[PDB]
Amino acid sequence: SRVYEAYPEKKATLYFLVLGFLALIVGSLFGPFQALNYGNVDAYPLLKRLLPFVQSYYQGLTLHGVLNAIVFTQLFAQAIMVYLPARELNMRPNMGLMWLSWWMAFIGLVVAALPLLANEATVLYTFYPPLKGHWAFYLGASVFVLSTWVSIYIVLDLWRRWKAANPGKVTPLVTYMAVVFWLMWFLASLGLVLEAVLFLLPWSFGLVEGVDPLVARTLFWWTGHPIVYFWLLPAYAIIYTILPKQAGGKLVSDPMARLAFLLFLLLSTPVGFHHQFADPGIDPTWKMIHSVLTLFVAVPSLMTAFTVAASLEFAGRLRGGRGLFGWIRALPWDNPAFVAPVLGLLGFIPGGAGGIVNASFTLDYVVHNTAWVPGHFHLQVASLVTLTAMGSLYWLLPNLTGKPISDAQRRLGLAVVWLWFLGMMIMAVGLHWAGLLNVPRRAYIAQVPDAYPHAAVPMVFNVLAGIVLLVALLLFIYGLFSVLLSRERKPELAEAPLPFAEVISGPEDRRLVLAMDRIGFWFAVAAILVVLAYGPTLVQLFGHLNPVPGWRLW
Amino acid sequence: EEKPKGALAVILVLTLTILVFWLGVYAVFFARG
Amino acid sequence: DEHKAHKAILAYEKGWLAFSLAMLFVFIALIAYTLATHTAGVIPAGKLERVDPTTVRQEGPWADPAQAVVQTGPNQYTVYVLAFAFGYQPNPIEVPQGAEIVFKITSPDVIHGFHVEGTNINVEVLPGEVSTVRYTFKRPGEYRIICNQYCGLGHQNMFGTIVVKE
Ligand code: HAS
Ligand code: HEM
Ligand code: CUA
Ligand SMILES: [Cu+2]
Ligand SMILES: [Xe]
Ligand SMILES: [Xe]
Ligand SMILES: [Xe]
Ligand SMILES: [Xe]
Repeated sequence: SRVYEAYPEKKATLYFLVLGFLALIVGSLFGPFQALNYGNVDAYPLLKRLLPFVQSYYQGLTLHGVLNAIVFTQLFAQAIMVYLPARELNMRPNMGLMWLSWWMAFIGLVVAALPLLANEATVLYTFYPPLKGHWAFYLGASVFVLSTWVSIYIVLDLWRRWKAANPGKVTPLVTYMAVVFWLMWFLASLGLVLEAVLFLLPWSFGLVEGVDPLVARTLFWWTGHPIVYFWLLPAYAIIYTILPKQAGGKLVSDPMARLAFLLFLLLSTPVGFHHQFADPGIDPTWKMIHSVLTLFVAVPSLMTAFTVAASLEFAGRLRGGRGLFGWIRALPWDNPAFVAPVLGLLGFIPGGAGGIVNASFTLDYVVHNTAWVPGHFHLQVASLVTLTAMGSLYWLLPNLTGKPISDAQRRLGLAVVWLWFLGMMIMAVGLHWAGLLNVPRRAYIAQVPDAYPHAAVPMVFNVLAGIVLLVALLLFIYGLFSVLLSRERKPELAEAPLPFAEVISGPEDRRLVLAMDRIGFWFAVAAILVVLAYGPTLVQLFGHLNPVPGWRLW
Repeated sequence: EEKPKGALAVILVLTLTILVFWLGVYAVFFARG
Repeated sequence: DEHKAHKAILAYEKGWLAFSLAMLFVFIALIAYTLATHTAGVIPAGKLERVDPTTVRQEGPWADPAQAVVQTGPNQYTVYVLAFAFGYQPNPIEVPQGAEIVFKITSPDVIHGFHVEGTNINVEVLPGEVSTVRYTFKRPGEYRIICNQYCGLGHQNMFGTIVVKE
C-alpha cells in the first residue's frame, strides 16, 4: 500500500478501532443475558453450555463492564481524538509513538484479559477493595490506561507543531476540542494512577497485606467521573463538527462549541463526591459543595442541547423545513450516519434528567445502587456514545480503508440503529421502574425469584428488551464483518476528505474565542479547582490510614 | 430566516423531562422521609 | 439569512442559559431545605471513626449481638449493626416507633450495602469504618435490609431485617 506510506495515520487509526469494536462485541454478548436476569428469567445455564469458561453471573458482569465501558470507549477516544485533529491540521502524528501507544493498549489488554477469563478477577470494572484480583489484572489495566498518556503527548505535539507554523492564529475548532480533551483527561487520570501506584499494584504483588477502602474509592471516583466525559466528548466532537454536515446544514455557533468544551475542562474532575453521597468519613458539607458543582457541570450539556437543535432546524429548513415541526421530516433519515446519533440524542433527554436527579445529594438515597443507576447510564454510554460510534462507521470506515458501502449494507445498519435505540428505550423504562421499587443492581436476581414480586410489570419490559437487543446485536455483528471481509477497494475514497461541518461566524466571535484560546491559564484554573475540592478531604484521610486485608469471595 | 422555534421546542421537552424526574424524585424522598 | 440566523440564535442562547441557572438555583434551594429538616438525618456522619476489621466480633460493641441495641437518650436508641459476607447481625434488629434510632454499621470482610426498603436509609459499609446514620420510622411492621454493592457469589442473597414495634 501508497495510502499507508504518506498517511500511515489511517492504518494506525483502524487498528485502534478494530480492537475497540472487537471488545464491544465480546463484552456486549453478556448484555441480553443480563437484561433477562432483571426480567426474572434465568438464562445462564444456556450460556454456561455455550461458553464453558464463564463461572458465575458476576464474571459475566465484570467482562460486560470492563470490555465495553473501559476497553471499547477508551479505544474509540484514542481513535477519534488523535485522527480527527490530525485530519484537520493535515499533519502526521509522531508515528513511532502512535504505535507504541497501540501495542501498550494491546499488550495491556491481553495481560489483563487472562485473569478475567480465568475467573481470578471476579471484581467488576470498579474493583473496589478489599476484593483482591490477580496481580496480572492490575498490571495489565495499568498499562492499558497509561497508553492514553502517550496519546496525550501526541496531540499536544501536533498542537505545539501547528502553533509553530501559524504564530498568533487561533486554534482550529477540532484541535481545540482535542486539546482541551486530553488536558482534562490528564488531570483526571491522576486519581487512578495514584490509586495504582500507592495501593492496588503493591497489594497484588503482596508487598503490602492491606489497603484502605475509603482512600481507594475516594481516589477512584477522582478519575471515576471524568472518565465518563472521556467517553462522551469523542461523540460530542462528532455531533458538533460532523453531524451538521450529515444533516444538510451548518454548525450554528463556533464559540458556543468552544465554551461547551471549556466548561468540561473546568468542572470535570472536582465532583467525585456525588458518587460517594452514601459513604462514611466524608463531611456532609463537602458533599453539598460537590452537589452544586455537579449541577454546574450540567450546564455544558444544557447548552449543547440548544446549539445542536438549532443546527438541525437550520439543516431541516434548508432541506425544506415547514411550520414548527416541518423541519423534522425534511432531514436525511435514509443515512445511518445521521439517524444513529440523533436517535441517541433523543434518548439522551431522559438520560440527563435521571442524571440531574442523582446529583441532588439527599435525593440520591432514593435511587442509589438500585436498577435506576444502570437505567441512567445506558441511556448515556450505551445509547448516545455507542450509537454515534456505530453510525460513524458509515463515513470513517470508508475514509480509512477505501472500501465503499453497498445499498444492502446501508439499509441493514438502519434497522440495527432503530432496534438498538428501540431496545435501549424499552430497557430504560424497565430499570427506572424497578429502581424506584427498590430492586438493587449488581445482583443475580433471577436466582432469587420470590424476592421482588411487586416488580411484575417492569420485569416485562426487561424481558422484552433483552430479546430485541440480542437481535439488534447479532445484525450488527453480521453487518460489520461483511464490510471488513469484502475485497472491494477503491483506493480513491481512501484519499477523499472527511466531511467536516462548516461554521456560521459573527463579529462578536473574535474577542470571545480569543479569550478561550488561553489554554495554559485555564489548565491551571482546572488544577486549582481539584486541589481546592480534593486536597482538604484527601489530607484528612491520609493522616488516618486504616488498611484492611485482602478478600476473594467468588 | 427566523426564531429557532423548533430548537425552543426541543429544549422545552428537556425542561419538562428534568422537572417530571426531579420533582418526581423529590416526592418519594419525603414519602420515605 | 445565515448572518441573520447567527445573531438570532446567540440571542436566545443567552436567555436559555440564564433560565437554566435560575432553575439550577431553585434545585440548589430545595436541597438546602432537605438539609434543614428531620429528613437530613440519613446523611452519614462526617467524622472518621476507625476500627480494626479483624478484632470486630471478638472485643467491642459488635461482638455480642444480644448487646447491639442500647438506649442512649430520652427517645434515643443506638443499634450496632454488622454487615458480613452474606448476612446481617443482629438478625433481626428490634426497634420502637417515635424513637430516633442511630445506626452504627461496619464490616469484618468486604464492602457491603445497607438499604432499608421504604426508607431513605441508604449507606455504604466499609471494613475499617463505622457508618453512622439517623432515622425515625413513622410507619410500623416488617423491614427488609438489602445488600446493594457486589460483595461475592452470594451477594444477590444477602438480605437483612429491621423489626419495628407498635
Ligand atoms: C457516558 C455516560 C455518562 C452520562 C453523559 C451521565 C450523566 C450524568 N450523570 Fe452519570 N451519574 C451522576 C452525574 C451525572 C450528570 C449530572 C449527567 C450529565 O453528564 C448529563 C446532563 C444531561 C443533560 C442536561 C441533557 C442534555 C441533552 C441533550 C444534549 C440532547 C438534546 C436533544 C437533541 C438536541 C435532539 C434533537 C433531535 C430531534 C429529532 C428533534 C451521579 C451523581 O451525580 C451518579 C450516581 C448515581 C448513584 O448513586 O450511583 C451517576 C451514575 C452513573 C454511572 C454508574 C457508575 C457506577 O458503576 O457506580 C455511569 C457509568 C455514569 C455516567 C454517565 N452519566 N453515570
Ligand atoms: C448489548 C446490549 C446491552 C444490554 C442488553 C445491557 C444490559 C445491562 C444490564 C441489565 C446491566 C445491569 C446488570 C447488573 O447490574 O447486574 C448492565 C450493566 C452494565 N452495562 Fe450494559 N448492556 C448492554 C450494552 C452495554 C454497553 C454497549 C455498555 C457501554 C458502552 C454497557 C455498560 C454497562 C456498564 C458499565 C454496567 C455496570 C458494570 C458494573 O456495575 O460492574 N452495557 N448492562
Ligand atoms: Cu453484602 Cu453484596
Ligand atoms: Cu459521575
Ligand atoms: Xe483493561
Ligand atoms: Xe493507571
Ligand atoms: Xe488500575
Ligand atoms: Xe467509572
